[PDB]
Amino acid sequence: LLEMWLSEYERVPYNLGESSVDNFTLGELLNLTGDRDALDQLSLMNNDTHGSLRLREAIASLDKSVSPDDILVTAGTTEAILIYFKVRYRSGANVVVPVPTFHVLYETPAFLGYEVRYLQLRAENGFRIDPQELAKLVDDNTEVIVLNTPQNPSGVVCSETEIQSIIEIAEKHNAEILADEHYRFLPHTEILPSLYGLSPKIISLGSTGKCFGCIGLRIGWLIGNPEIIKACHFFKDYTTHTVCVLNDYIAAGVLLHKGKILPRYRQMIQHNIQQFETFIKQQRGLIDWVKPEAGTIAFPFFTDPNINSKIVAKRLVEDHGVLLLPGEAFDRPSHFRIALGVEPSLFQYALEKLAIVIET
Amino acid sequence: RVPYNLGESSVDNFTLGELLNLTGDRDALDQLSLMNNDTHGSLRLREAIASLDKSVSPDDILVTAGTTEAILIYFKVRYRSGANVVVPVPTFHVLYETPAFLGYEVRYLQLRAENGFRIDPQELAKLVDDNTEVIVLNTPQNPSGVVCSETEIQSIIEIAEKHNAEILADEHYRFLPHDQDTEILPSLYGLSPKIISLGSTGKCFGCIGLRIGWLIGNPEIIKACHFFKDYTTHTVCVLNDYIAAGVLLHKGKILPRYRQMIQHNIQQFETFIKQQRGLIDWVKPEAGTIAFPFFTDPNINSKIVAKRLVEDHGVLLLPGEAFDRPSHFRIALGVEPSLFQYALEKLAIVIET
Ligand SMILES: Cc1ncc(COP(=O)(O)O)c(/C=N/[C@@H](C[C@H](O)CNC(=N)N)C(=O)O)c1O
Ligand SMILES: [Mg+2]
Ligand SMILES: [Mg+2]
Repeated sequence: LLEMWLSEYERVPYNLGESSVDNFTLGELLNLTGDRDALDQLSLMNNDTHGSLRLREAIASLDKSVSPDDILVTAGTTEAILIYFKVRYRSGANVVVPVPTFHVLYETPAFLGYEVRYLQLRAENGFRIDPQELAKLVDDNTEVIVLNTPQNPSGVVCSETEIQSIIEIAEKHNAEILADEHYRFLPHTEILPSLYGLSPKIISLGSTGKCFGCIGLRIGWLIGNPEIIKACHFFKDYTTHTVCVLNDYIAAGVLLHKGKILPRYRQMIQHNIQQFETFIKQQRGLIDWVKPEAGTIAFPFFTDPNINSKIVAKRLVEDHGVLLLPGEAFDRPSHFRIALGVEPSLFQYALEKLAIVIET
Repeated sequence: RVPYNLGESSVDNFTLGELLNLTGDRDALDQLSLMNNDTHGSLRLREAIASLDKSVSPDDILVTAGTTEAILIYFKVRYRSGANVVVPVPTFHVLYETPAFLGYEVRYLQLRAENGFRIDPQELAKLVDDNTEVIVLNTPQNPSGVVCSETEIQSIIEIAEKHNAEILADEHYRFLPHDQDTEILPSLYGLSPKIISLGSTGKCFGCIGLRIGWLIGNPEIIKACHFFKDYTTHTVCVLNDYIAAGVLLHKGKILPRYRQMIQHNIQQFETFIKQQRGLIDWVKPEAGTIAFPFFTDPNINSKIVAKRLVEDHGVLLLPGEAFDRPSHFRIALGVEPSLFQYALEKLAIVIET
């Protein structure tokens, strides 16, 4: 459903249904990172099968708990999720996935034969993970606990105490924690710290794609102990083998020049959060949300349980060209996902047309 | 990481600037948006691929991150319990290892140098069940260089269609025939509805690192592979996509240099065979970037000779034990002839001991 909507309306002029920020052109990004003149001397032979040292050092430099040898660069975290769950699969294993979340986090394990146990997060509870309700789902057969923080679609950041309880549940059942830290670069602190150092059972996923305006580079990474890195590196030979030295190199300069990129998008998000709080006040209780704390998305809802966002989302895109992602893509029919990393004129235009559809 | 690597199956790879000076796509890259690429691959790339064969249309193609991803997705969607796949060996290890990870039963068709590493269709038909879902047809062959003949293809088509099995034709090296007349080998995709074709610019055009390949099939297999690619990489970069498209559109500015290097090295290796006076032989390759010669002495272990060669001389050959052919070794033809000749003289020195 997430792919059904975002592909059918990929070319609409007012697209708020995606989770990436406004993407650069290659020339725009190179004017900020300064990596242009170095590209022509890059060899088109196979890249380092872990990713180049330049990229792994830039990733490792972000956290004192991370060293360059802990990192395996992948073609987005979509590949990293696939290889990680493949390596961890055994017969009779289950995984715990809080939902709403990115569909790949529970659909890939289902394809691989895992038993998938869902922890339904709810807006009434602030989309927060209750560790006593999480502890009900964790077996000795539970091998992976998915921890998407900042959350897609809600934007909720796990608190330090929530993390400590989840660490305790995982270590008790000897389960690993797959911490998808995609949106750590856009707090609403400069960046959120990685969870990789907090427990030996934590494996971290990261990427430049959503936060830096370069989703198309297809660069992600996995952080883990040497044994899980060796096992994932082995199986990546049967997925894509390597990523291109150019994508690798361009993403490295992005992280090394994050100060030229992330603040401008933070200001863009902060204005749009204000624009949506204005919209919530004007709607007088019809629209509410769990306020997001970090990332690129929000998951507001109609307070009337009868309204289907898909019906409102359909009329909005056909009559006005404005795309919102209906919450059915997350099994939350009253919610909808809205993109925060867009130009505020575009964000406000969408609210103005959404108001028109609400009236009529 | 040794400096004199003849163990790879790619040709001498360009730098990005060297490749762009031949295709002319440099100035166009800066206006490309870093939003998601077309989830089928760009039209420019899919049209450039389709233009190579009259049987291929732009809508038949799914661009992937190398054929490694195409192999993974194709075998994944086709898997069912009790299925088997038939793999002629020696071949590229992914062609039988990925189906093994996915739960397929793998039936190996042993190819032999005595028979020229050619496919025996009557012995192949002994391996094909009603449970056989895929028949792997890597032509030109890695490592031998063998090109499947027109009659061999029709026999394989006959066995597959009789048992309702599909044919996975890994046509990676179709861009480097060794005969002077034809420029590139034709795609097998038009010959039967059971044929799914894999291609790539990587090994033949000196840009293996771009990670660009493609899969060709009927709309249901294209729709099914496109669906599962959402769980592998979703898309390939618009930049790599765009560069590979310009490579295909300017193949005439690229392939001739590699053709001359391969034939020059085949000639140098034929000279080396004459000097060795029967100790070295090979099935002469017909197309591609590699050869699979062997020692005629049953006592020589290529792994030992390859080991001494790389430690004392810095020259890497791929020992045939990697293909369960201990007397063989794989040597790269797409290197500079001066490097190819350096390797032969040093391999001769190692042979004298
Ligand atoms: C937390 C989180 N982790 C990982 C990924 C995968 O993104 P990536 O790491 O592979 O770039 C996403 C992707 N969110 C996008 C979908 C992609 O844009 C398209 N679908 C695939 N790429 N499979 C969206 O939800 O709208 C995500 O939100
Ligand atoms: Mg560090
Ligand atoms: Mg055509």
